[PDB]
Amino acid sequence: PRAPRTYSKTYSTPKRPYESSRLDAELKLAGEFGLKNKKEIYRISFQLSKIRRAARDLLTRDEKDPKRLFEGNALIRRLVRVGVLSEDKKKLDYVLALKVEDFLERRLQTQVYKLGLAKSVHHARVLITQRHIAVGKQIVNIPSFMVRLDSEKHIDFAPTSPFGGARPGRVARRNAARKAE
Amino acid sequence: ARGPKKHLKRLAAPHHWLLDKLSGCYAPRPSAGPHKLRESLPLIVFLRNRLKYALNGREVKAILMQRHVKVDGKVRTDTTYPAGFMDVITLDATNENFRLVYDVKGRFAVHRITDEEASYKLGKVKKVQLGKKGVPYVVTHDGRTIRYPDPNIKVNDTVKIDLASGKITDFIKFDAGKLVYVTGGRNLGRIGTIVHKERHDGGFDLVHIKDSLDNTFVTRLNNVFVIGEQGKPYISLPKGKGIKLSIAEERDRRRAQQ
Amino acid sequence: GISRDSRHKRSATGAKRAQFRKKRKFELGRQPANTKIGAKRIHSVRTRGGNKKYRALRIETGNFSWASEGISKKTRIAGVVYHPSNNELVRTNTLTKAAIVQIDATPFRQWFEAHYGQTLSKNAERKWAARAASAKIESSVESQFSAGRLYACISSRPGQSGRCDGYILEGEELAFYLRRL
Amino acid sequence: GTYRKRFNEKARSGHMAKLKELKRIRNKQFTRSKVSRLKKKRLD
RNA sequence: GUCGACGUACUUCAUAGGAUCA
RNA sequence: CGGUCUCCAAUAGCGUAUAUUGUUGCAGUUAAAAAGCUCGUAGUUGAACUUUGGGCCCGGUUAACGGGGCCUUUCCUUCUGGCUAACCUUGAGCUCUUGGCGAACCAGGACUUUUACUUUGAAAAAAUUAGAGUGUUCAAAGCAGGCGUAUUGCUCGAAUAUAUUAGCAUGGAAUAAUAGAAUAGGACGU
RNA sequence: UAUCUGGUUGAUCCUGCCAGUAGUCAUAUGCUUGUCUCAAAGAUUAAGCCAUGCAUGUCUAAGUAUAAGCAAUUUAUACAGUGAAACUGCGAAUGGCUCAUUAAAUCAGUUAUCGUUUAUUUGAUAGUUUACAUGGUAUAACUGUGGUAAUUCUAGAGCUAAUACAUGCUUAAAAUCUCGACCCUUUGGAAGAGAUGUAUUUAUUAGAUAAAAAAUCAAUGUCUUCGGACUCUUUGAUGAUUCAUAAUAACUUUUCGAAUCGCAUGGCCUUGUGCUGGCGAUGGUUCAUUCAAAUUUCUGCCCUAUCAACUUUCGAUGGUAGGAUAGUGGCCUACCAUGGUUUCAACGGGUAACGGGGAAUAAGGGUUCGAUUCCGGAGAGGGAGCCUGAGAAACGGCUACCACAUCCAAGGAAGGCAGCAGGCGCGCAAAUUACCCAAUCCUAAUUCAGGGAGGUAGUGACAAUAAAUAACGAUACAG
Ligand SMILES: [Mg+2]
Ligand SMILES: [Mg+2]
Ligand SMILES: [Mg+2]
Ligand SMILES: [Mg+2]
Ligand SMILES: [Mg+2]
Ligand SMILES: [Mg+2]
Ligand SMILES: [Mg+2]
Ligand SMILES: [Mg+2]
Ligand SMILES: [Mg+2]
Ligand SMILES: [Mg+2]
Ligand SMILES: [Mg+2]
Ligand SMILES: [Mg+2]
Ligand SMILES: [Mg+2]
Ligand SMILES: [Mg+2]
Ligand SMILES: [Mg+2]
Ligand SMILES: [Mg+2]
Ligand SMILES: [Mg+2]
Ligand SMILES: [Mg+2]
Ligand SMILES: [Mg+2]
Ligand SMILES: [Mg+2]
Ligand SMILES: [Mg+2]
Ligand SMILES: [Mg+2]
Ligand SMILES: [Mg+2]
Ligand SMILES: [Mg+2]
Ligand SMILES: [Mg+2]
Ligand SMILES: [Mg+2]
Ligand SMILES: [Mg+2]
Repeated sequence: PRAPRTYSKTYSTPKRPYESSRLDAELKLAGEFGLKNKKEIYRISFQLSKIRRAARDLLTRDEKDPKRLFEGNALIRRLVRVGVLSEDKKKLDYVLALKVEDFLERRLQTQVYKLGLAKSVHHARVLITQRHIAVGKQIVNIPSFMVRLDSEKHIDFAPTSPFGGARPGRVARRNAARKAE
Repeated sequence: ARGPKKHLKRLAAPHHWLLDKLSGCYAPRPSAGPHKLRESLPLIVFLRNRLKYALNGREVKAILMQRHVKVDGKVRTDTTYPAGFMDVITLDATNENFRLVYDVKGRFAVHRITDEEASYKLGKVKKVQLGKKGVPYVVTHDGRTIRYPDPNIKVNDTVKIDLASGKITDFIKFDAGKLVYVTGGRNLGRIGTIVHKERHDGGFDLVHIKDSLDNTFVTRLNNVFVIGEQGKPYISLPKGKGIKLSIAEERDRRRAQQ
Repeated sequence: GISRDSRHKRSATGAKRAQFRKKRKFELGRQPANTKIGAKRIHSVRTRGGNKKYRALRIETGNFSWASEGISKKTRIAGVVYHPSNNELVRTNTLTKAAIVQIDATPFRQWFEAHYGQTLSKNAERKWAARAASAKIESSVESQFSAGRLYACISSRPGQSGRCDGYILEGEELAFYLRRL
Repeated sequence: GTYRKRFNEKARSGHMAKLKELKRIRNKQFTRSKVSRLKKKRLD
């Protein structure tokens, strides 16, 4: 038979889901960023936990260790590239200082809201899922799309979208035809 | 099993072939030939996954049946012929010649050579013995039996073989200071110079090799292949000249060139 | 029916082993070929690989070698006189390796008479004179020569090669076997 | 596993035979229903 | 046979103490 | 009598039932568990001691730290072979050169207490695990790909680590065993 | 357990206690089930039973076509294109499936074959034995005559081929060794007749050496300056061999050493269908190599001591010789000894025991799971035994027995889904009796044919990724 294809879980249930403070924190996060469910928050928390555990394990290694140098430099480069970590904080200690909000801000939903293309996080989500947002020349319909620093300046309305210079949607030309008739 | 096997699973194939794990369920089993199964590169992998001339096995067969491929100066038509180390592959239509030499990573490289360098190869003398009628002969690492050898040729020496006649033109003794190429183990693909051969009776002899950067490593004698005197190899060497570079140095160079 | 497996035997500790697998062809055996003196009967046996084994079911002549004189002649086999493994092979006249047999002495007598010009043209006399120094032989061999039957020992395996070759006993070996007889 | 109950012992009689032989060799050192048993006891 | 012993599985009884107040 | 409602949890997922010993490191007076007592085989365990210290040289890291050499009563022995340093000397200008002597080093044969322990190197298939690179539209993944382009084309990868015990090679010589000269049947020899 | 909730009284605090609240994974089950990527399909310890269909065939210029086959034709009066059937060769021993047995057995790492077989590939390798080319010691397909209810049943008669079967020649010189007519008695010589490659069997010999010099006995060879003199004198590998190799004497129901095929028509001439000659295919001995096989050294397995002695009559431990095997070996036989294992746990028993790579959990030590994508082992309903072949103790090969079970005219004949689909095992339930060789690779005489191997799609939310079910305003009503 053919060789297996790998798969993995991108989220995990927290140790105590029922903590009242935790429930309030999830409520605030979902409301601020317009997240659909607690699964997305768990996903970002799982990613952050993985990153911080890797950073801690590297820190346990003695300085100048080739493994520490190579892996820590790669990790810091990735975090700086995605935008979570600022340029001036290029150390493993500041990697442990990251928070879920830093990742959530980089989502294409929040970026579309912030850049002024949308009036709310929910309006940004609707614009994304309806194929109105293009990062460069590529239409992206995934709200969880993580925007890189270089990609940040190229978010715009898609060429095919009615807002981006294409013809009006079905409703607009429908109403125009009915008015004309 | 009740007899020899005829199939080879992709996951069971040699790693250095670099085959996709999802492309299919089977991999080309090298037919019997000069080189061992795990030390060989079947022509299908070379023509398809390395040169990219053929897009599928059928196109490889179409190429071979046109008799466009020569291995060591002789035309081969078998898709899974086990081409191996130091084998000269000639494509006259493309006017191209290749020598199968490991790169530092341990994988057969696409190394192009000149026509003059494609006229000969090198062979490690695996055995020296008298045949029938008292005619001495040498058996090399690719299974070539060459009769009437120079008496000075002994085991572990390297003989330069002319492909047109299959006769020994020159030979190199195994001694300290000789340039060697590692053909097995985790040091596969490295080039260095012998420093000392540690001899153990009834066991495996070990050789200490010093590379150009002064690093030293120990390897079993079976994996060593003499290729010339220091700085003067008898064959053109691949890019990097068999020097291992740490991951950090590779990163630095890659960023520099990019 | 016959098998050469070691599994069916008890372990060195005395444990009774269980059956690991069914009997295999590559560990087979075949019925013994009790070769006997008589008109030649030999039949081939097809063995592992393409190789062939010849079964001497009967044979009445053999190539026996006189080692001291460095010769060998084809002679008739009179009969088995002594066998070290078992006596029933002696009783039944079964030819097997190491069996002590009696062979017709005529060809050896003829050769010795021709070679040395002795008993047990100018060129012939010259050659006899040259070889005169070696004429003397052991007394025990010459007594047998007078008898007409020489003691010999079979060095071939008749049930494998199909041959009943051997050599005439001499010296200490002859003395030992005469004592045993 | 050697002498475990089989679904259809009759269909593999030969197999059973081997087991018996094995037992006779293995346990040679020693040899050298509820209702039925209770019924025998009460009858006695 | 509402039989004895054992093995196994369960049920149950033993929780309030110090300080203030009325 | 007639007559033909609100909130909470998860969310394309949610519910129900069954199931799910102490080496590090347990306890033994009074609430589990010290055998009535002694002897004793296997097993486990078992006092101390034998080269310590001192004087110099060399080259490394960041005045400390580690690594090598000598000397100090301390060098394995022997034979053979290969090369040959230095040392004596002639001659020509510290360098060549004549002729002796040939240490060190290397190769081999004899000669040889045995292990435990630990360091280093090979070996321990691929897949899997960790992990580097890569905008599969994101991701799970995959080992892809990337850059120019009127024309013919160029080019980076497919890294790296882990893997117990046993076997092999190697540096240590602390700790714990093992053998030796006592009727000398001992060591050495030009 | 932690956190949180509640109860412990006439009430409120502070302790303590009690009850409920944690977890993924596994099994079974219920309700719901829109989109994209992706992926799996065991289980009554029942390795229990199977209707039906398929799953292994294969031809190039290069083995054999007067098919009374097709189409082309005078490129072909031996054939010549294509080609059913059949002979010949190869494959069918790979792949796919299941985990029954198996507790130093398998398996993991590590060794050995100086202990053996090896189709095939790759490299070498054969002047030594009517030929302008031998037979039926011969048949298939086919023609024709038939039996049977029935099967991949086949009987008689007539034909005819080969890379089938069986035979059998052709090719240089030299050297050496034997047997020696004859001349001659020498220090003797010698016409001639034979023998020699390989393979098998046996016996014998060589396969040297830590380094230097002499005297004679016997045989006896080159030489000069007739006196004595006589040099460079041949030997590979291993840690190690009776090794590689060579030599002598024979032996063999005894082998091999091309009676084969395709394409092309070059060079010499004394002009003959004379001599010579190219590129390939297929066979063939031996050696080496490759794919493998067999055996093998060391260490490592869960519960059990209320299993303490076991093995040895019928091989258990070892020796000698033989037999057998491809080969070592008590593997077996004959004769011998009395040995071998064990409290450092033998032997016996249990295993819902195939082993490993791996999976889960855990802070670390540990504990558990592993039929299940790769590797290795074993099996094809249960025992047993074999033909063929390089390779099988084969089962989509054969024979018997045990249990089941199909057809039958009752005389006989045919069986093995733990292969892909699909059924039964209950009266209660779960993927399609689907398409294809396009990719991966495998088989063949072979680019072309075949491949339920494999891929493609279909089908219960297996396990996983992403993610719609509305967004922006105005008006209205109410606290
Ligand atoms: Mg559109
Ligand atoms: Mg060896
Ligand atoms: Mg004691
Ligand atoms: Mg002590
Ligand atoms: Mg180890
Ligand atoms: Mg339902
Ligand atoms: Mg809906
Ligand atoms: Mg759509
Ligand atoms: Mg025709
Ligand atoms: Mg056939
Ligand atoms: Mg058992
Ligand atoms: Mg073992
Ligand atoms: Mg073949
Ligand atoms: Mg060949
Ligand atoms: Mg006939
Ligand atoms: Mg024997
Ligand atoms: Mg016996
Ligand atoms: Mg298990
Ligand atoms: Mg089982
Ligand atoms: Mg398993
Ligand atoms: Mg089988
Ligand atoms: Mg069945
Ligand atoms: Mg069978
Ligand atoms: Mg079947
Ligand atoms: Mg099968
Ligand atoms: Mg099925
Ligand atoms: Mg052919």
